[PDB]
Amino acid sequence: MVEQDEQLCIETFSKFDFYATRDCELPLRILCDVANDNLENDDYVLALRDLLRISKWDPNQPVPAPF
Amino acid sequence: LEDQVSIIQQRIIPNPVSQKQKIWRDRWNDLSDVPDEKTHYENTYVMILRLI
Amino acid sequence: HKISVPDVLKLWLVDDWENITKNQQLIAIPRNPTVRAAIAAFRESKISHLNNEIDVDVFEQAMAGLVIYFNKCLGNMLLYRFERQQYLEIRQQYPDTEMCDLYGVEHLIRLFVSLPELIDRTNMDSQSIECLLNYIEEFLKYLVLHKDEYFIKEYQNAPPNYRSLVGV
Amino acid sequence: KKVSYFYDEDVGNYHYGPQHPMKPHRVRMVHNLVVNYNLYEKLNVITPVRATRNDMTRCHTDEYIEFLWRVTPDTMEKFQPHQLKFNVGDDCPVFDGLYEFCSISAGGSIGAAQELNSGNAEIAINWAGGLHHAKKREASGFCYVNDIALAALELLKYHQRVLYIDIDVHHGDGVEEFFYTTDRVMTCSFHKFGEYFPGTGHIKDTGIGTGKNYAVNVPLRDGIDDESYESVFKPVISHIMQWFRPEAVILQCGTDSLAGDRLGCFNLSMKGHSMCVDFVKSFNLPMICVGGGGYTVRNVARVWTYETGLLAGEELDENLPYNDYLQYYGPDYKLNVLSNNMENHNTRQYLDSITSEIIENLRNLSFAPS
Amino acid sequence: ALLSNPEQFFKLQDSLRKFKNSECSLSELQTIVTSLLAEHPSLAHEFHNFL
Ligand SMILES: [Zn+2]
Repeated sequence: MVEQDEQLCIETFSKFDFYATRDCELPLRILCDVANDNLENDDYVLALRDLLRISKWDPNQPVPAPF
Repeated sequence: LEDQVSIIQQRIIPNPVSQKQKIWRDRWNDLSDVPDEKTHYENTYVMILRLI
Repeated sequence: HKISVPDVLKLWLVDDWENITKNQQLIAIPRNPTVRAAIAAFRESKISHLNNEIDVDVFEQAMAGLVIYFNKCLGNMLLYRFERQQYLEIRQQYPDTEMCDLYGVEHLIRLFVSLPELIDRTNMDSQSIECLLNYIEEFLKYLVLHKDEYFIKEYQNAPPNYRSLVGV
Repeated sequence: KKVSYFYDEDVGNYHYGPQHPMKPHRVRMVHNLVVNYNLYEKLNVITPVRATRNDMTRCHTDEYIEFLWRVTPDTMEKFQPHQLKFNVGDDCPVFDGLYEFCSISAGGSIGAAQELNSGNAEIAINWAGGLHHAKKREASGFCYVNDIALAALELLKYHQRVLYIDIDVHHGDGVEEFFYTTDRVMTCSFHKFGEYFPGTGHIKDTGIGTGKNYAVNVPLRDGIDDESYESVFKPVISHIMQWFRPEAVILQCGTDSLAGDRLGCFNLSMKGHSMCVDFVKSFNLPMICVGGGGYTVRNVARVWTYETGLLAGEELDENLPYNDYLQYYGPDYKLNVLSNNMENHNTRQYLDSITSEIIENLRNLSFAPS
Repeated sequence: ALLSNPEQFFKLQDSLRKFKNSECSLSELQTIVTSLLAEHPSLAHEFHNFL
């Protein structure tokens, strides 16, 4: 069992690396070039809940200002 | 701890203002006959043998 | 010479012992149901069903003895060492009103439950003893029945200044 | 000159008692080391304006403040009952100029807050203040008036959220009790829990009402050192600044968490107690650095002088210059406070567990539907 | 910090290219970011937290 497990894992290396270690710069892409994904919109909900809005219009994607 | 030896020696260093105020009492004048080997570990080892 | 206290009242008495002594909780002294009020309610309820004038007379004089003994007894053998501060504060606040108009059933039942050991030293006639004791039994039953209205619901925490004042 | 330094040349002349730990003499020591390090030019020195009864009744009760105004070491015998009601007389002794000292400290704090509001400064230093054990209606822990709370109220007139960071070895019981039911002030306190003075400060005290998850308590065991304190302090403060983003920070730079303290039981050094100040300065928020505990005057003076220099930006020398208090400093005459051995007791599992709990609490403010 | 349009347009496009894999392994990305962000050392130093 150990041998089979190790074999599978050590083949899935070289992809674990690419998809888990460059995972910090793709969020930067979908933040800079503002493309709406689920986690971006959840972060914007987080910022709204920090600022405590009530009934006015949401300003924009890059201009809620807890900067 | 060979590098920590030098770090602590640098830490205990006289202050010129204290020297000019005539209040600095050096600490080397309290040690007894210190051995002269190549390494601080060898000196401490000779001291251990002396205690033994 | 013994009484029949319901188990609900026993549980309530032990819970109040614990709350006042160990947990540092007191009772709001100005009560909405007064001691005099409860005494009058039970008196009216029993007389409205009593049978003969001799019984009416003995019950009336029993209730009178009860109220006068409460008013004369409360501040001597009815409070814990954690309530004497509150007692003197209440006496300073209302020095003209009286205890029968101030305190509540939470202490009237201490009086009732403790009555046996007092009638132990007292040695009046067995007829009077049994009349008074049956009256106390019926009163305890009436209170544990009407629990919802006579008894307090939550206790009150003593403030830090009060605790530093008592310190005992 | 964005650092406004508050110091009243009288603060050092008030005396607590025969052998009491708290000595306002440390402020005078700090100021002399400063004026002889020449920080007096890079700083901005303001002699504070004294508080008033109307200024202290904002957080304290009128009867309590009137008692503090009327008491005297002679009439104490006649004022005996109100003393035992107001906690003044056993470990918060009644001495000469009590009201004057309280006024000096509270005026320093309120002036710091007003400077941060008016914008003339971004860092405001007041060492005479920081009494964080005072409560709404009684003194406690060598403290009488909660200048921290008065300062927070003055900041909230212009700022929407305020953080208060206590690194004194005791719990910030007074400030926590003051702001326990509000979400506009978050109180993060690192302290030694167990058989220690305030008694309060469990990891579970997290607020009630609107201020649910706005008190953060980090309990710690005996003998924490620089690395352990860093590992518990940097994550928690970063997570706080992320989830509850404040516009102003009030840092209680209490130095009874140092090594060799008459009442503390920690093992921090000058570097471990200053990495905190550096981490908090690194966010470019307006901040009030207030004093606090600290009962060994040599360590206190040198550490606070170093922290003043670090906030001003200048890196002070390593040799103490000529001051009127030179003999106080030991057989080395250096600006440093070394640590001792005092075997640690905070295991990595303990620190990681308490940190994970605090992080979950802070996250629940924005997860966890309303 | 970058009021001018083309600077941040360039950073947008370059991060986009790195995501879409139309550029090399972080070499040209690091070079172009450190170039277009070279008058602001604080941001140049903060970009390293994403590498
Ligand atoms: Zn302290």
